[PDB]
Amino acid sequence: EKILLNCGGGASNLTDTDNRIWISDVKSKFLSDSKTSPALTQDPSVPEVPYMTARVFRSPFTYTFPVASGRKFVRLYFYPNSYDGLNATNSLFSVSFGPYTLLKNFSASQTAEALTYAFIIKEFVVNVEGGTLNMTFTPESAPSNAYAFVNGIEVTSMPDMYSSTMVTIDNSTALENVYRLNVGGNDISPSADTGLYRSWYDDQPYIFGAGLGIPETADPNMTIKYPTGTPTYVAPVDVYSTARSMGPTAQINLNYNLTWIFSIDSGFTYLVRLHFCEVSSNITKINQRVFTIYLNNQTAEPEADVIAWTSSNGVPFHKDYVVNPPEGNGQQDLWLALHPNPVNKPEYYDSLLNGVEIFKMNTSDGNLAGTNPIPG
Repeated sequence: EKILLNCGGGASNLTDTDNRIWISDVKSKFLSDSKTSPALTQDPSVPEVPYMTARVFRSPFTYTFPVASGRKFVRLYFYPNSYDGLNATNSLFSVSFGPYTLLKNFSASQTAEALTYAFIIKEFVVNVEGGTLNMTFTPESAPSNAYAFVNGIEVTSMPDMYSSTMVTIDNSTALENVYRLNVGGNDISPSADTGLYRSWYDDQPYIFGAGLGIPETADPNMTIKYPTGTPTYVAPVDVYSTARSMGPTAQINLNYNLTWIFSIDSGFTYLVRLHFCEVSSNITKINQRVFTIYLNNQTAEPEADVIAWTSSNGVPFHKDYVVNPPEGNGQQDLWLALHPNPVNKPEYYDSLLNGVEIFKMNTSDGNLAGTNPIPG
């Protein structure tokens, strides 16, 4: 159950580099006057679908989607560029879904340059109470000729997966997914996900130190055995089948932290889901691999031990933590770090992580919009 809307598309269907079919919005029943435009310049790193066309808004504009009630992935696709004669500099706008502000004075141009991406996918988890999802694009008034645009819109059905421990999430809290990592493994494209069209990304660009540890992969004879009550779609087999650990030398592992850093917007509470699965055949018992998990240099799990959590090799497991980052304005770094805990003299001195998902949670105002990041 999904809608892949290629805003400003041509008449005929186009498939992207992941074998997904996108439909044009040009005469669709989702429009509620805007202009259509190819992007002026091309980037070889940017797919053609849906990024080489946009719909351009010089005044407020609402898409309406007939949907079943329930929770939704809403994913918005932006390739900053010149559209309809207007340079990417002049694009500043807001996006509202009912009570929630998803974007506010959003600059795709400045956000892309800060993060060194050529294009932007914004992912939101929202609950639609009724039979329609309305999303309103509103150019800022502040620059006199400011405009809004969008390259594509995706709406996907989902179970209630990410709901309810600081270092309640429910029907009324919207999320923005800011990160999703397959730790120790490869990228997973949306169509290789478990039916939720989530992108998982290799974790290596986020490792802080020179301490990259080592990748580990499940043996081919090992099955990933989700327990009854943990849905198999919580994360793909390839997330749990791969992991990063610290290395084979105990003395080295005692002297560094396996560390990942994530740029986040200040002023929000963050949900961090950590995924685990003991992938080494050499590890089957309690007190063989025991480690401490630090979030933002604070103890979050004193003695994580995946066999004590899962009872057995090759069993997928996850745990959620909420982080309240320090008082701030702009962007700051969120620190995740693993370190062996030798106090109970485990057999090895090592740590383990298989995946991570990080979500911004909305403030009480219904806001999810942060500031635009500043380039280096």
